[PDB]
Amino acid sequence: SVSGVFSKGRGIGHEATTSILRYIPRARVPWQPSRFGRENLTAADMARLWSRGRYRDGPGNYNSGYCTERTHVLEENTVSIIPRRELEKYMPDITIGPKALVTPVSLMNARNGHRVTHDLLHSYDPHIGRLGKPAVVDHDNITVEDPNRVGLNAATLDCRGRIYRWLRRGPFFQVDNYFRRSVKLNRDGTLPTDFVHEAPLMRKIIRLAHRGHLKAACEEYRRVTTVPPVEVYRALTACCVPGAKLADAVSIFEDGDSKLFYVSRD
Amino acid sequence: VGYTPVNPDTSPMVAYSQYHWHYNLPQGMERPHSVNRTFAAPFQSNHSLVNKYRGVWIEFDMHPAFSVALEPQLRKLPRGRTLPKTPAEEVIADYTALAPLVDDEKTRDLWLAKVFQHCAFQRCGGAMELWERYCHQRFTAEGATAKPPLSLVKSVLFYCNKTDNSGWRALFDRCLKDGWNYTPLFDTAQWSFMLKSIGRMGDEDGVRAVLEEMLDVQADLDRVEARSVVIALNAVTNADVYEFVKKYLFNFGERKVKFLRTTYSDLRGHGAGKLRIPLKENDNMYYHVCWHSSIRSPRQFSPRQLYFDYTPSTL
Amino acid sequence: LKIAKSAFGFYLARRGQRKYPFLRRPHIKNTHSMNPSAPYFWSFMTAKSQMAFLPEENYITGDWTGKFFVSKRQVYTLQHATSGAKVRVKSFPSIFEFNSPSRWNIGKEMNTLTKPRMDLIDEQMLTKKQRLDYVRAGLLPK
Amino acid sequence: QGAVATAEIPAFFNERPAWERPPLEETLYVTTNKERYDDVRGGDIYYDD
Amino acid sequence: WAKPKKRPKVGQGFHEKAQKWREEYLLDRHRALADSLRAYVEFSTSKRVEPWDARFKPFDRIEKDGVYVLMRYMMEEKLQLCNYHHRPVKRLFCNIGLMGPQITTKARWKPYRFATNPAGTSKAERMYQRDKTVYTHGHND
RNA sequence: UAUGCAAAUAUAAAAUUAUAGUAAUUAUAAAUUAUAUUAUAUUAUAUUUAUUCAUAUAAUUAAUAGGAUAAUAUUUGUAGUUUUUGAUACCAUGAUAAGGAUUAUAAAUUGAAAGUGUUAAUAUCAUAAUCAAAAUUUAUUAUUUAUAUUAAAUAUGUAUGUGUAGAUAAAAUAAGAAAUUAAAAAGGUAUUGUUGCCCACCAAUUUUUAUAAUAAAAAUAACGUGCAGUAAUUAAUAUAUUUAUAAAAAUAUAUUUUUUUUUUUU
Ligand SMILES: O=c1ccn([C@@H]2O[C@H](COP(=O)(O)OP(=O)(O)OP(=O)(O)O)[C@@H](O)[C@H]2O)c(=O)[nH]1
Ligand SMILES: [Mg+2]
Ligand SMILES: [Mg+2]
Ligand SMILES: [Mg+2]
Ligand SMILES: [Mg+2]
Ligand SMILES: [Mg+2]
Ligand SMILES: [Mg+2]
Ligand SMILES: [Mg+2]
Ligand SMILES: [Mg+2]
Ligand SMILES: [Mg+2]
Ligand SMILES: [Mg+2]
Ligand SMILES: [Mg+2]
Repeated sequence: SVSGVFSKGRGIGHEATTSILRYIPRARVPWQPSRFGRENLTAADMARLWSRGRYRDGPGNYNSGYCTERTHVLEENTVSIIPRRELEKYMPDITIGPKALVTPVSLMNARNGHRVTHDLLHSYDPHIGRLGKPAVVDHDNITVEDPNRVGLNAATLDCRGRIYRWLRRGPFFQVDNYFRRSVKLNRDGTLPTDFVHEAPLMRKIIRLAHRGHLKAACEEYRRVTTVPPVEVYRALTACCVPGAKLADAVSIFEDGDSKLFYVSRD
Repeated sequence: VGYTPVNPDTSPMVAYSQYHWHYNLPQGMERPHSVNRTFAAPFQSNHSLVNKYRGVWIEFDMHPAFSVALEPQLRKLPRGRTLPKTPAEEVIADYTALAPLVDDEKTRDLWLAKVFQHCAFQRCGGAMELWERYCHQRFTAEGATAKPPLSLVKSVLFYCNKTDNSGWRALFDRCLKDGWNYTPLFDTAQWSFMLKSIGRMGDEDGVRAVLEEMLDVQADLDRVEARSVVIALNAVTNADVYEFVKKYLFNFGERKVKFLRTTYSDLRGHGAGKLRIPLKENDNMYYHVCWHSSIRSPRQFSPRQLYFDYTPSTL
Repeated sequence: LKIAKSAFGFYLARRGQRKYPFLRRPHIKNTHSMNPSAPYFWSFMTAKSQMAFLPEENYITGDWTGKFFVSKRQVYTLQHATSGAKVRVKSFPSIFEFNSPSRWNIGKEMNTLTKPRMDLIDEQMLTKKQRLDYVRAGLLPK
Repeated sequence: QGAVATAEIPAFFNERPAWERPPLEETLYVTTNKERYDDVRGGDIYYDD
Repeated sequence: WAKPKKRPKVGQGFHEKAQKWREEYLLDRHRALADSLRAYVEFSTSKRVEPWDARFKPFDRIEKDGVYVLMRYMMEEKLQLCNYHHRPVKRLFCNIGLMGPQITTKARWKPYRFATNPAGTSKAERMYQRDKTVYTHGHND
């Protein structure tokens, strides 16, 4: 007498809060009190639901190549899959691996706000790709499988309000959220300014500004992903002094003010 | 007519009907609207402010004479928004060496405040001696009249808060009305750190004193960070202080209260890792927090859940 | 549609014999894809330049468990013959297989080596009426 | 007569002149505009209590 | 709008029948293609009838005079080299320039399918006598 | 085709049927039902050009969350599974098409309401939806016909046969066509009316009796044959004689409860 879609489900948040919390009545949606969302799905069920819902390229469909079934039936005729190792013999294998799915931050405005070339859209906001936890995008680890479930899936359960949410986004959404989720003032009162991976760049900018190449230094300034230290701006404006260029000095300082946390107020 | 409602802006048959303006009438503006002028709403972002200092500002007033002279020693200390990584032992050794050479009370004390701050950031425990070695004699000992520079007080207090310490209770008490009266001049950050440390070491009575003081001095309650208030109210197991904390819990705002419940529920929850020292289980307090929250927020009507068991009587 | 040959037979109307703008018909069915040309052999239904690279489908793009049929636009390569591996294409009823390798295939698409409309007609998929009509056309014997 | 157009405008444009209505109504009369609970077959569904 | 009637099942052993039919259809298509390429190149190399129409001028004129003179002594080697295919014939006549502007305007050439007949063709029936088993697009002898 | 026999509508009567006990009535006439060659109320159909007509596929529709030049919220990172069932492949009302037949020329339109897949109250079998490169059977479609002929998304290999069967298509509008015709007279056993009603035989039964192949008469709702009747597919009605699966049919007379066609000495 009981027909369900899934056999079992799980809770969003754990014992410490729940065991006490249950004593306070929560107001459920009046028309549809019982909520079963995609955050309530189990491991298997979620895996399956994230496979389906992407037309061809998506892992769920059988000929996408990510199919783990060893046999598939086309109209009463059973077909046995060809293993990839054998598929390689007549069809050369070119795989760059993960890194070819990610463009640098530079291109992001050209790409309309994305670093990610994957099948699903990837939002840099917390709430669209949110499962139980807030979504975070690994720029190293991106796979076709998408373990973290951060991508925007077209057909999955509960996708609708998310898709709407995406189409409702502000003009700078992608860019702004990428910028604020990373790059924030330290709990100490210390600037984010010092980061290992970007340091040689800042060294190059300063060293270039000191020999008086302003344009070169700026062309490298463009490539900077993180807030540059005060020394950078000191070097750039000090380079700006001899040739009398005022406008460029002012725009430098104006770039450091209120945009970048006032690194340039010094 | 359908399951899709006519959107009344686009549809002429709405627009041009007798209950709205037809196109042959003269198309002017009907009535003016001043909304933003009559009642104005103050700005509170749902996101916290981006550029705020977020720490304790130690107020460096030094004369621009010694501030040149002491530069080689000072450079190792914190300036504005800059936190040099120099080992604490070295800085304390420098002050211990040179400071008696300089004659000013103000300069030496400002210097010392900076030393305390620098040590509070690295959490070195051997700083407190500098309080007992120089300052204790003229400020906290045996009713000495001298009144300490505010920078110094704030700095030492922040040190006691960062490095968990009992000594704070003697300083705090000196700063009330009858004493130095530095209490109204504290940053919101100061109160946050204070409540956090105090809640960690687990003094219900320290907490009650401090909240009393904050309420009286008109600190900014809702802008006191949630983490610290939750930790502080977590440590409270005593019946009287518990009563005080209900009655005090009403002193917050609607939003603040909801995110107190949320912060609390995250902190013994998934976000248990967010803390350096894990919390201690307080069930009654956490519960009463979620209860206060459920009370102050607006009520939604869920008739099926309320009246689920109801039955009519012909009595 | 009259008979539902697929899912879409429920959704779609034929709308008589109806004209579409040039070279846009909703459902691409290339009946002409295999259409013998000796002189035009390299220019017909193939790459507009000989200097172009092979399509996406001549290469393994990612880590694959494996596939059932390779897409029909994948060009036949000398290795397709030599390696002696399964080469499958999705045609109707089920799948077409390159079984009997030849060098005359090389450098054309299997879009071109697979006859879309076969002269072999099963009578088991036909209604009695349909069989009658095909008899009218002088296709089926009777 | 019947309605050609309808617009929401403040009531101080047309409201019964000060000498027609009873004296200060804000102070001496407690008035709530409310809806009839019963089904009304004709007339207005909002009455002034 | 009638509810579409469902399509009957596929059939049995039909998958093998179809695999087989297409397979050997291709193995046949190989000899089709080979034969047709032979026929095409063979056509390309072999001689053809004269592409011009002798019913108009500058061609009707006696083969001892006018254009033909220009053809015999100056152009002959070139015309015989390209086997009188109408495209290079017309192009050579363009490049000889001693006719110059007239090649397209005044002069007149046999229609495509007639100009394609083998040298020594007598009767028009020769258009429909060419092999029909070969795919050259009327480009075979 | 009036030498045998042979009274018989031209009205003396008291509700229909029925041999004078059967059923509860019957009969009836003018409402209503689109085409029968009328004068030009003021102008024309008898010209032109056409006809080889095909195309659909690889399943998850359920919610809100704001960031630089803003007087300070980590609200950085906002975490309470699980009691409902229709638009589905499936029964599940509505609503807009196509379709030339008599309001005309002046300051002027040659496209109509009578409903053609997708739309709003009947629920109780199922995920069937394009994001490429794909499988002809469907009444409802104007294709290039002999000087020169495949380069950018991939783009149609088949049918030369005396402009040739039957049968079909379009047009009187910035084009060019010119004289043959059409308006007025009509019936209903039905009663939103011909997809209407009825007629006999052919079984059971019910009931009265004046028992003739097989009694008669009256109620009656099966089955099977037809198609008798409503000017009704050779008009009907009455008598007469004949004929016979069944209504009925043939002939002889009278007759309209049938519709009309009309020379005041040519
Ligand atoms: O409200 C917040 C949010 C985040 N954090 C972040 O959590 C880390 C550890 O969280 P804790 O808040 O437990 O460490 P702490 O009190 O010793 O840190 P201080 O305030 O003394 O610096 C902190 O060092 C900071 O990175 C907070 O301290 N408070
Ligand atoms: Mg779908
Ligand atoms: Mg309809
Ligand atoms: Mg009897
Ligand atoms: Mg009887
Ligand atoms: Mg009769
Ligand atoms: Mg009859
Ligand atoms: Mg009759
Ligand atoms: Mg009769
Ligand atoms: Mg008779
Ligand atoms: Mg009879
Ligand atoms: Mg009779």
